[PDB]
Amino acid sequence: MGLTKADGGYLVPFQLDPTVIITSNGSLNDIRRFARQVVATGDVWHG
Amino acid sequence: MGLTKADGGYLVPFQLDPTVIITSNGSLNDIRRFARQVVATGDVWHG
Amino acid sequence: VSSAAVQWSWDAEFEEVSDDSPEFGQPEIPVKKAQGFVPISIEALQDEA
Amino acid sequence: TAETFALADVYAVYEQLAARHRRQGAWLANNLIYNKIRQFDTQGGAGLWTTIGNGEPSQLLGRPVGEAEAMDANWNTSASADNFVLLYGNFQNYVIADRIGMTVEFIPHLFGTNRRPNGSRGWFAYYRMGADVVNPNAFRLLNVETAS
Amino acid sequence: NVTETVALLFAEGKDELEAVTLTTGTGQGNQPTGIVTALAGTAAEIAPVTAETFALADVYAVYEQLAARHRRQGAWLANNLIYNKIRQFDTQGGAGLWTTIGNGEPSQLLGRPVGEAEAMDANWNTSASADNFVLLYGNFQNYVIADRIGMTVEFIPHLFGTNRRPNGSRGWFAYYRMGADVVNPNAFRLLNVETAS
Amino acid sequence: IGMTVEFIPHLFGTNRRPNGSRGWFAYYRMGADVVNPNAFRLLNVETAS
Repeated sequence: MGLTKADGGYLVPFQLDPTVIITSNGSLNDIRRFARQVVATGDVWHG
Repeated sequence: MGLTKADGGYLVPFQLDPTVIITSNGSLNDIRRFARQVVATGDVWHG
Repeated sequence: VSSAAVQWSWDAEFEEVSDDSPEFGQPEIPVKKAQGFVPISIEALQDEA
Repeated sequence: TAETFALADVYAVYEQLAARHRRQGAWLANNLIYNKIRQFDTQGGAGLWTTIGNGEPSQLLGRPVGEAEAMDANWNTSASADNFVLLYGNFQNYVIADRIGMTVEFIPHLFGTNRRPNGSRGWFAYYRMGADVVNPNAFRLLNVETAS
Repeated sequence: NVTETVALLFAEGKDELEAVTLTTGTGQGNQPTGIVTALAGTAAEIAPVTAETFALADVYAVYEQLAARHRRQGAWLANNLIYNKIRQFDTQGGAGLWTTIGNGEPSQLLGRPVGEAEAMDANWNTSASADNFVLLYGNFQNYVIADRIGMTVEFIPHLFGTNRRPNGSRGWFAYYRMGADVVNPNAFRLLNVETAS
Repeated sequence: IGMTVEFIPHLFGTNRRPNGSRGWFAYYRMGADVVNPNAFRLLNVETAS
């Protein structure tokens, strides 16, 4: 009676970590920290 | 994104009932309720 | 989980016993789905009672 | 006896079962089979389930009695090969897993063929469950199979 | 929770073994003597009135052909099929009415207690055995069961391997001692329905 | 407009009847450009063959 499923292996509780691990690089960009932001209302912004 | 494992099916919690289900028929006997029982203190009993 | 009872035997003196480990199974039950639909027209829903 | 139903079969379904399950079990059949059982005793012998004028007895051989219309009850005007008519066993080995009850939703706008509003509405509903047998040795089922 | 589960399994195994061997034991080698085995071929064996048929008079014959010293201190033992067949004897509605359908199993037959044993023979039609012992009546104080030790379990802490070193396995040993036989064989009446080939 | 997520109640099937699925729609709008190109100095390393 070992750890084989048919030999008692069905009694071991299943252990899971619910939290997900993102496996994507992403990107670090800082233009929005220096650039100038304005609010638009239509389709085009004129100056 | 459905119930298949690769489409989010890894997030469903596992459900299990630990209690054991005996699947052996067994047998019911009442000879012991009518017979005569004596204590033995050896390998044989005489009379 | 399901299983069975171990198998005994009437053994003699100085006689080796035999392995009696039981077998284990996992009864399983899926959950399925049913549905039904009733369409209706925009005239009927405001004309009928 | 083939193509025949008698008191012997009613006894046999009860007999051919282990004690551990037999001591706690129930009967499941259709009302036609129960009436057939009711019409076995004519001279008040050992088959006297009840007398005409009384409703359906709640016990048979000391065990609870239940009804289920979905099982077939006749093997003459039927054309199927097999007719399972009687059942007796421990029903605690039949698990009915229940997940979600009935829910009804109202779709405000239904669409036509070319993906434009059609001028209609609808009602959607769904229901989820699951059921199966855990131990298949805790039952007995009678099959009066019609020979061809 | 391995330990408690396996202890329950040991109990089930012990019962499933002993209850069977109390009824059908070889009596030679390493097995105790069963009741039907010790009542086979002795003057306890009788035959039905009509060959290959279990009728109402056969129960009465089994009850009758035993002496009054033991007949007043007897009990019935058979399979459930036999009790149901006795139940089905009555059709007209008189003097054969043990009980009616809708009632439990009666506790008395001819004024004596009733017991059951699943290890006895069931049907003489489907079975290929020439001998089918289906009914039993007698004084059961003449059947002695001698018991020595109850069911005990010991814990082996270290099993060894081929080269006599530990392999990382632990064990659970159990044993049980009992013995039984008949004393007077003329206090029983076993009915045998021999089906000819 | 920032990030907005809308919850579609019912996705439909091939025969224009509900098939039993729901949806998640998101979108945002923005725009950018350079008003004066003399405020920067970009370096290009033209590594031809």
